[PDB]
Amino acid sequence: MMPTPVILLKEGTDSSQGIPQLVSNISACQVIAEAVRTTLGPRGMDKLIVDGRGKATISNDGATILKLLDVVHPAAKTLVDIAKSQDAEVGDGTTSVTLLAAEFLKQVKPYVEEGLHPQIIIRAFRTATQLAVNKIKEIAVTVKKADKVEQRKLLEKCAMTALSSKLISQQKAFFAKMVVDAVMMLDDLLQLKMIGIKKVQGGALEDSQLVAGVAFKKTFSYAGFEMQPKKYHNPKIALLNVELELKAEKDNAEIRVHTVEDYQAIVDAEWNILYDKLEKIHHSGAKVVLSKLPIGDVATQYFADRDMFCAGRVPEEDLKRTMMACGGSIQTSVNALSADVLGRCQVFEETQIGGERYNFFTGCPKAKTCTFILRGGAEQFMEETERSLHDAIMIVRRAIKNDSVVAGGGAIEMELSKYLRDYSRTIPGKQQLLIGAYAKALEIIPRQLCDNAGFDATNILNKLRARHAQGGTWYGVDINNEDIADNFEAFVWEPAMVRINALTAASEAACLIVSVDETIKNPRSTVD
Amino acid sequence: RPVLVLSQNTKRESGRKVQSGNINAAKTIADIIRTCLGPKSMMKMLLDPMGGIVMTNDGNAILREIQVQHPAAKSMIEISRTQDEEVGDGTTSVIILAGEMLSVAEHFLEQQMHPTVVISAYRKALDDMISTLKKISIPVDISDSDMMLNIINSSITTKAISRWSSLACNIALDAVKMVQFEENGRKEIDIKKYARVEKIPGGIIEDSCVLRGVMINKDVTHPRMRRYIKNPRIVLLDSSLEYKKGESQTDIEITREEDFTRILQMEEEYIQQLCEDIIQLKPDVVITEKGISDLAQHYLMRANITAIRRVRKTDNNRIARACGARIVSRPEELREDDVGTGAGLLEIKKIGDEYFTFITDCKDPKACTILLRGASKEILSEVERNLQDAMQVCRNVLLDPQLVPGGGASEMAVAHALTEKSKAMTGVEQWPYRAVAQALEVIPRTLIQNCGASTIRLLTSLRAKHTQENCETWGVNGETGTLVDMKELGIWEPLAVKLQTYKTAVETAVLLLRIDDIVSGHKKKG
Amino acid sequence: ALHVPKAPGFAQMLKEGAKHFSGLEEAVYRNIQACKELAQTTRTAYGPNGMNKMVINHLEKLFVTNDAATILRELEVQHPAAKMIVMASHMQEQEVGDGTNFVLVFAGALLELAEELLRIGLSVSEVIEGYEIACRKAHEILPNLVCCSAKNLRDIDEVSSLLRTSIMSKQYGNEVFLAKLIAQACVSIFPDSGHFNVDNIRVCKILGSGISSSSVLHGMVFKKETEGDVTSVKDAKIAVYSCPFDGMITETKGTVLIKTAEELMNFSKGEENLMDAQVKAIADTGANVVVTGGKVADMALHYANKYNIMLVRLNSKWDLRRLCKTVGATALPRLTPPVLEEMGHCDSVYLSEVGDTQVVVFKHEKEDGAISTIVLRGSTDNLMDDIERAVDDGVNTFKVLTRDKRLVPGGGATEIELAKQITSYGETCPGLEQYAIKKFAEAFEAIPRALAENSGVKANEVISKLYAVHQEGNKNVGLDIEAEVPAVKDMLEAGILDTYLGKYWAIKLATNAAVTVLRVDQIIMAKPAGGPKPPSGK
Ligand SMILES: Nc1ncnc2c1ncn2[C@@H]1O[C@H](COP(=O)(O)OP(=O)(O)O)[C@@H](O)[C@H]1O
Ligand SMILES: Nc1ncnc2c1ncn2[C@@H]1O[C@H](COP(=O)(O)OP(=O)(O)O)[C@@H](O)[C@H]1O
Ligand SMILES: Nc1ncnc2c1ncn2[C@@H]1O[C@H](COP(=O)(O)OP(=O)(O)O)[C@@H](O)[C@H]1O
Ligand SMILES: [Mg+2]
Ligand SMILES: [Mg+2]
Ligand SMILES: [Mg+2]
Repeated sequence: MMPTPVILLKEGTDSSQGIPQLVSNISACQVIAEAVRTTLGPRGMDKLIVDGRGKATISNDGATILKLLDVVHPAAKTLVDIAKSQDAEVGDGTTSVTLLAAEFLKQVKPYVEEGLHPQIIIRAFRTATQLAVNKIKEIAVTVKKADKVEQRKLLEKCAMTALSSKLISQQKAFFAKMVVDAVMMLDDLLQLKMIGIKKVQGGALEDSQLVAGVAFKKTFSYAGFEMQPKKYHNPKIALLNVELELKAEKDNAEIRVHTVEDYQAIVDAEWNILYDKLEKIHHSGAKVVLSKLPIGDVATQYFADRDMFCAGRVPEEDLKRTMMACGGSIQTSVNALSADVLGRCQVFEETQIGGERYNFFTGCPKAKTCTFILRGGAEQFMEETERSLHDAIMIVRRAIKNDSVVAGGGAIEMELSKYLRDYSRTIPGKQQLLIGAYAKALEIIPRQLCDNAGFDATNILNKLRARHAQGGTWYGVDINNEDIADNFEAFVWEPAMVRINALTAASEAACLIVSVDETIKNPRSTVD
Repeated sequence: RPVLVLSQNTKRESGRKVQSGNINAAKTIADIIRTCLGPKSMMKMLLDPMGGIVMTNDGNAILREIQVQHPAAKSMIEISRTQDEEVGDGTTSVIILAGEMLSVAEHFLEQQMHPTVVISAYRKALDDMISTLKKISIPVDISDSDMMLNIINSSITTKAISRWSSLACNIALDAVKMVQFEENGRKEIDIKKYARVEKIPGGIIEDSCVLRGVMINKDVTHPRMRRYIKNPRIVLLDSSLEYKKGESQTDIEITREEDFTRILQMEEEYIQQLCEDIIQLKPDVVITEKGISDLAQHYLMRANITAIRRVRKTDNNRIARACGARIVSRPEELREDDVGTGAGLLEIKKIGDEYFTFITDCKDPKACTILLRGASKEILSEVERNLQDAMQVCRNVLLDPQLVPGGGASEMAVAHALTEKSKAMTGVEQWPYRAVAQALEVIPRTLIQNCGASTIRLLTSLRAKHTQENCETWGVNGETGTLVDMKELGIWEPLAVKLQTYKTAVETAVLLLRIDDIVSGHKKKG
Repeated sequence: ALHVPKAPGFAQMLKEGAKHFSGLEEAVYRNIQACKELAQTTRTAYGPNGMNKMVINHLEKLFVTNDAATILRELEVQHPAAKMIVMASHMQEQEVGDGTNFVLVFAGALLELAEELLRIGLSVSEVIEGYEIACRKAHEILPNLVCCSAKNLRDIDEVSSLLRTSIMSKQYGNEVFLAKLIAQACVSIFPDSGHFNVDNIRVCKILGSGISSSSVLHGMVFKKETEGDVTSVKDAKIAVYSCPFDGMITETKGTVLIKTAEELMNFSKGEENLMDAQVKAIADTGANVVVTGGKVADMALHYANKYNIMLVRLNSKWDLRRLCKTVGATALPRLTPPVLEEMGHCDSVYLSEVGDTQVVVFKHEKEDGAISTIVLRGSTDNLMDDIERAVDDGVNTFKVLTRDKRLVPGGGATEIELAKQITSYGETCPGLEQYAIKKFAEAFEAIPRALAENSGVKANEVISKLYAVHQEGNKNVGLDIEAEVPAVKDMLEAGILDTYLGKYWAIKLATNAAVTVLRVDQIIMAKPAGGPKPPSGK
C-alpha cells in the first residue's frame, strides 16, 4: 500500500475481502452454532447467561440463548436473525435452524477454499431446498377425518414432542393435556393475549393449574376491603373503566361561589356525584365490581356495606380476559348498566396461592380464554416453564391450522438426506457434489441427538442410513434404548411446517452468507 | 491470555494490494529523479542528516541520499547502486526504465493475467533487446584520441562540468590512459585505487589538471630538509624508523652502574644502524607510513635525505606505482631494485595555508592524482562525481570498443525491432512483449519533456522516422527539441552501459513482479 | 543546513491544518487515483454475478447488498473527487433509479484513460474536448441501437418479462417470481391516465416465511392493532378523520366555570350525552369503520364499541393520506358525520396476524385502486431490505418504461457496439482529439470486462469474441453468463434488455463527472472540523 496523502475512506476503516473473509464468516457461524449444540433433544442441557446487571437467565430455548449473547459479527448475526424468524413464524425449531445453517456452511467450506464460485453453491442450495420442501409436503402424514378424538390425540402428541426437551419433560403429559385444553377454548384467531400466564413462587410443578376462566392477583385493596365477602355463588360482574373516587370534576374545572350555602351545596354535590355513580353500579344487580382505574376507599367501604366486591387498578389485559370469559363489556360510563353489559360466572372466590392472594372466576361455560397459574421454586424456574409452555402453545396452534405431521428424532431428515443423495446421483457432477454435501449436512440433527445423549453417533447413523435405504421412512433415534426406532409409532410427531420453515430459513441464511465477498466496517462515531 | 499464534507486532498483507503498492513505490522512486535526465537536467540540493549539503543531478547520489520505508523503494535504490558500481553511468535511465516497465506490467496485472506470463514475456523481450543492441552497434578505433574525447564529451554533456568539456575530457582520458597497467599477462585499469582525485577549494576550475605523478598533503619532517629535488631517488617503507618494544615481555634487570647508559646508547646505536642501512642505497627521499624518530631525522639530514612520515598506505601504494618503487619493511634488506628512479621532480610547495608534496614529473607513471580547484567543496564534489562518470565511461570503452547511438535513438530502434518481431508471436504473451518493448520510449519522452518541447508530436515523428529502413541512428536533440541524425550530432554511448541498463531494468521488473505477499514486524533473530 | 524552510509567499501564509495541492502530478493524478480506487471498491458487485457486501456504517447498522448507490451512501468517502463521482452516481439514482454502478465504472475508466493520455503528452483541455465530442457522438449513436419497444404496459406477462432484467442483476437466483410480483403491483397501479406514481407502491416487510411466500395486496397493510372490540368488517364504509377521536376543545384556553351545584352535577352527564350523540350521528350514516389521526378518548371508544364501529388509529399523517387515496375518502377536519361523497369504501377490513406481528388490512377485491402493497416475507431483516431495494429498482424501471418505451440490448452488447462505432468515428477525425475519442470508446470496454470478471471467465477472450461478432454485423450479441467458458449469444432472444433513458442518462452523468474532475487544477482543503454535522443536513 501507499500513504496516499489524501486517503479515500475515513481513517480507521477496516476491509476484508476474498476467500479468507468468507472462510472466517463460516467459522463465526460455527462458533455461534456451538453455543446451542447441547440444548437439542430430550438429553439436552440448559444454559445460564448473566448480563451486566448481574441477573442470570436459564433457558433451553435456542432463540433466547442467541438473543442473550451480544453477537457483533455481521455474518454471525444472520444465525440469530433466522432463529428469531423461526421463533416468530413457528415457535419451535430455533436450535435446528442454526445447526442446519452452520452445518451447510461447514460442508461447503472445503469447496469454497478450492475457489468454487459462490453462485454455483447458492444455486445448489436453492435446488436442494426446493426439492426437500416438496418431499416434506409429499411424505407428510395427514388424516382426512376431522375426528375430534383423533385430532385431540394428535395435538397432545405434538405438544408432548415439543415439551420432551425442557425441565418440565417429566410432567410433559400433564402439561401437554393442559396446553391442548387451553388452545381448544380459543375461538377463531388463537390470540396469545387470550391465554394468561401467571407465575406464583412456591409449590411443585404438578401444583400448577389451568383456570377455565380468568385469575389475577389482588391489586392494592384499600381500607374496608376485608369486610367484603370473598365468595359468591352466582355473581354478576360489572366490568368498568371508571375512577370511583372523590376527585376534581375536571382538570381545568374551577368553582366560583360567594355564599356559604353555595359552598355546602358544592360539597354535597361532589358527594352526590360519587354516590350516584355507586348507586347506579349497585342497582345493576352486580356483586363483583372490577375497574381499570383506581377505586377509592369511600367506594370500597360503600361496596363492603352492600356485601359487594371491588377491585380497582385491574390490568387492561386481565380485564379483557375477564370480558372474554364472563361475557360482558367494559363500560367507561355507568349510566346504562343493563344486563347485556354485565358478566356472569358460576363461582368467584379469593384464595391464597403461595403467600399471594388471587381472584378466581371459575365456572364460565362460554369462556374463550384461559389462565395458567405456574408454580415453581425459583423465578427462572417459572420463566423457563413459561417458555416451554409457549413453545407447546405455538406448536398446538400450528397443528390446529394444519394437521400435517412428520416423525421426529431425525427420521424426517434422514429420509430427506437419502432422497437428496439419490437425486444428486443423477446429475452432471458439478452440482452433484454440492447436493451431496447438502444431504450429508442434513444428518447433523440425529448426530447431535446421539452426541447429547452420550451415544455412539457413527453406529446409530450407520444403522439409520441402512434402514432408510433398505426401506422405512419414520425411523429415527431412540434415546431411551440407545438404538433406532420407528418414531412415528413412538408418537414422536412434529408438524411439517416446523421442518419446512427450518429448511427454508437455514438455506436462506447459508445463501446470504455465501453471497458476500467483502466486509467493510466504518469507524465508530462518538465512541466516548 | 491473547494466544497470538504469531507475534503481536507481525503484520501481513497479500493479494492485489501488494502488487499495486510495489508498482506505485517503484513509480514514485522513478518520479523522484525523472527530471534529472538529459543535457537540460536541473540539479537538486540534498541535506545530509549530518548537516552537510549535496548538490547534484547524478541519479545514484540522489537516490543514495534518500531513506525510504517501502521495501520496493529499497529494491530500486539497490538497483541504482548496482548500476553505478557495475558501469558508472545510466543510473537515471535504468531507474526510469524499471518504473516504466513496472507500470506497463501493472496494466496487465489489473486484468486476469498471471505475473509468470508477464515475466516470461519480459525475459524474451530482454533477450531480443540484447540482440538488437548488439546488432545496431558500431566499432571504435581506441587509438584515435579524437573519438575517445568525443565519447567522453557525450558522457559528460549532461553534467555540470559540461561547461568545461575539453578540459574534463582530456583529464579523464589522460588519467585512464596512464593508469592502464598490464603484468603477468593480466590487464587492469583500477580507477578506484590509483588515479586519486584530490580537491583543494579555491582557485579556478580552469587550473584543474592531471599530474604525471602523485600529490599528498604532507610536509618534510624537519625544516632543514630539501623542499625541491630535481631527480630524486625515492625509497618507501612500512616500518617505523624509531625504537619500539618487542613482542615478548622483555623486562630488564639493572644491577651495575653503567647498564642504564648502555641501554640508552644501544637504542641510539640501533637508530644509527637503521639510518645507515637506508643511506647505503644513496637515496634522496624517504617515505614512511609510520613515524620517523627525531634522531633518525638527524641521521638522514646528515646524508642530505628528505624524509616524510605518517603517509597513508593507499597514498604510499600510489607513490610506488607513480615512481616505480617498491615498499620495503626492513631497511637491512633494501635492494637497488627497490629504490625508485623515474620521478622527474619532487617539490614541497604551499597552496593556500597548507603544504603539499608534489612528485609530478615521473616518466611512464602507472598512477596519478587529479588536482581539482573550484569555488567550494560542494562544487568540487560535483566535479569529482562528473570526472568519475567520465573515467568509468572511458574504461568501459577501452574494455568494450562498441558504441550505440544516444539521444533515445537506441531506445526507439530497439522498440521498433521488437514490435516488428512481435507480429509473428501469435500468442497470449505477445501483448506484454509489445508493451515492454514500447516502454523503452520513456527515455526519448523524458528527454523531450526536459527539453520543454511537445512530447506527442516529436514522439510520433520519431516513431514514423524509425519505421523506415536505415534510421536506427535518429534520436532527439536535447537542447533544441528537434529530430536529428544521431551520427551528425555525434552523441554516442558505450554498448556496455546500454546493455547493463536494459538488463538491470528488466531484472528489477522481474523481481518486483514476482512478489504478492508482504510480512513484516518480526525480530531479526540474529 | 538541516531544515528546509517554507517558501515565501502562499506557503508561509497558509493556515495550520490547511492543505494545498497544485499541478498535474500533485492534484490531477491524485484525484484520478482516488476515483479509480472508489470504482474498484464498487466494481465487484456489477452484474447478475455481483457479490453482496456487508457494510457497517458509523451507527453499527448492517447493510448487505450489491446496490452501488446504497454502498456509496453507507461508505464514509473522504476524498473530494470520489465525493464528486458519488454525487454523480446519486444523481443517476434519483433521475432514473438504476445504472449507478455503470456510472461509477464508466467514470473510473474515463479518468484512468485520461491519466494515461496526460502521461503520453496530451493536455487536459484536449482530453476534455475529445471526451465531450465522443459523448456527443455516443448520444447520437444510441437511438440507432434500440432493438425493441415496450409496446404494452397493461399486460402482465409482457411487463414481467420487461422488468425481469432490471431485477436479475440483484437476486439472480430467483428473479422470475419477483418480476411477477412487481409486475402485478405496477399493473394494478398506472390507470388509463399515463401518469404513474412510484410512491403508490407500498412495501410491508413481515418476517418469517421466506421470500417465496411474498404476495401482492390491493390495499394497505398497517402493522398495529385495532383500538376497539370489532376486528373484522365485510362491507367497510370507512370514515377518515384527521382530528383526534375526542370532544373538540377551544384553541385559546379551557376553564369550566361552575357556579351552582346543578352545573357541577350535570357537566359530566351532558358531556357524555353530547359525545354519545356525536358517535351515534357518525354511525347513522352507515360508517362501520372509523380511522383517526389523533388520540382516542375512553368515552369515544366506549360509545364506538356500543355502536359496533371498528377503530383504527394512524399516527403518521402520510399513512393517513395514503389510506385516503386507497379507499377514496376525505380526511374530515372535524368530527362531523361524513356525507356520501366523503365516505370511503373498502370491500374488506379486518385484523389479522401474519407470522408474529399483528396487522390491519384494508383489502380490495378488484385488481385496481390508487395504492397497491407488496407484503414481503423472509427469514432475515437484511434479506427483506435487499428484496425491497430490488422492488424499488423494478418499480423505477417500470416508471422509466412509462416515460420512454425504447430498449437496448444488455450484457455489454450496447457498450461494445458503442465502442466500435465511436472508434470508427475517431479513426477519421484528425488532430489530437482522436486520441481522446479513441480512449472514450475504449472506456466502454469496462462494462463487458466487469461482467466477465464477475462471471468468473477471461475478460479478454469475451471482448475479442464480442468485437468479432459485432464486426460481422450482429449488434445484439453480448456476454452469456450461463457458461463456464468465454461465450457470447444474441441477447434480443434472451430478453436481457436495458432502458434507453437509463443508458442515456448514465453516459451523460458519467462523462460530466469525468470532465468536471479533470477541470480541477488546484485544491485548497481547509483544516477538518469536528462539528456536529452541518445544520443543512440536520
Ligand atoms: N422423544 C423423542 N425422541 C427422540 N427425539 C426427540 C424426542 N422429542 C424431541 N426430539 C427431537 O428434538 C428435536 C428438537 O429439540 P428441542 O430442543 O425440543 O426443540 P428445538 O428444535 O427448538 O431445538 C427435534 O428434532 C426432535 O426430533
Ligand atoms: N546533446 C544531447 N542531445 C540529446 N540527447 C543527449 C545529449 N547528451 C546526452 N543525451 C542523452 O541523455 C542520456 C544521458 O542522460 P544522463 O543524465 O547521463 O542519465 P544517466 O545519468 O542515467 O546516464 C543518454 O541516453 C543520451 O542519449
Ligand atoms: N442475464 C444477464 N446476462 C448478462 N448480462 C446481464 C444479465 N442481466 C443483467 N445484465 C447486465 O448487468 C448490468 C446491470 O448491472 P447492475 O448490477 O444492475 O448495475 P446498475 O444497478 O448500476 O445497473 C446491465 O448492464 C446488464 O447488461
Ligand atoms: Mg422443540
Ligand atoms: Mg550519464
Ligand atoms: Mg441495476
